[PDB]
This record gives sequence, C-alpha cells and structure tokens, in this order.
Amino acid sequence: GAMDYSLVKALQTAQQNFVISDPSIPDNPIVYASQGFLTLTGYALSEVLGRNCRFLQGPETDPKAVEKVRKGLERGEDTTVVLLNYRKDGSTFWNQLFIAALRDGEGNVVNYLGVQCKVSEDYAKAFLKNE
Ligand SMILES: Cc1cc2nc3c(=O)[nH]c(=O)nc-3n(C[C@H](O)[C@H](O)[C@H](O)COP(=O)(O)O)c2cc1C
Ligand SMILES: [Cl-]
Repeated sequence: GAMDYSLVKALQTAQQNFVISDPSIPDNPIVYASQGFLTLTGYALSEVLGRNCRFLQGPETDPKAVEKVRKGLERGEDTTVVLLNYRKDGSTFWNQLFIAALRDGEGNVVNYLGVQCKVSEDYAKAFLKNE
C-alpha cells in the first residue's frame, strides 16, 4: 500500500510531486499520484492511475534519458535524470526525475517511487553537461 512507506507519507505531507508504481501489474503503472504531480502535469487523478508514466514523454524528449531510466529499473539502481516532459495541454517543462525502489524487509522491490521537480532550461542544460 502507498501509505506503507514513511518516505511517501513525508512527501505527501510536504506537498511534493511524486507517483508510486507497481511493477507486478502489467506495464508498471501508477498506483498513487500526489496532488503536486496532478497540478504539475495538468492531468486528473482518474487519468493517471493505471497508466505508465511515459505519457509525459513526447517528440522532443531525449530517448537516451529514457534509456537511463530503463536501465536503472532493470539493474535495481536509484536514478536521477533530467528530461523534457509534456503537460496534458501540450506545454513542456524540464523534469529532474528521481526514481527509487521501495523494498520490503527481505529486500524485494515492492513499488517504485518517482519524484518530479520542474527545473529551468538553464538548470537543465547545466545538469546535462555535467552528467
Ligand atoms: C515511479 C516512476 C515514475 C516515473 N515518472 C516519470 C516521469 O515523471 N516522467 C517520465 O518521462 N518518465 C517517468 N517514468 C518512466 C517511464 O514510466 C518508463 O519507466 C520509461 O519511459 C521506460 O519504460 P519502457 O521500458 O517501457 O520504455 C517513471 C517511472 C517510474 C517507475
Ligand atoms: Cl516502467
């Protein structure tokens, strides 16, 4: 459950932008989305639950950034990327995206956490250069 994790409760209380996915459901869809995520992206909660978060990507999103995310998920490593994302209205923003495994007491991945932060184009260019 989403509220099993004190990090999730903290981010909820702090009114941050995040989602929780469930990799045991086909296509690793979102099972919880914060209000901040909804406001950032322009989607209603009923439009995001049950969907993989790739709906935020579009033609100007760098496929190499998406590949870094993919590899983090396949290798079990926490990961930070900066990539271009799209709101429901088609407007774009740079997203500094953090994805981490949420584990049980035996080490199994039960859920993934993704935390989104809108950053400026200038911040994004500097981040990508430094990577
Ligand atoms: C918890 C979580 C949150 C994610 N949040 C975003 C996001 O904010 N923006 C984005 O472009 N991709 C995000 N993704 C990445 C996509 O959901 C997806 O993992 C990536 O596009 C590769 O999927 P594929 O291997 O099916 O191509 C997130 C993934 C997870 C697991
Ligand atoms: Cl995925």
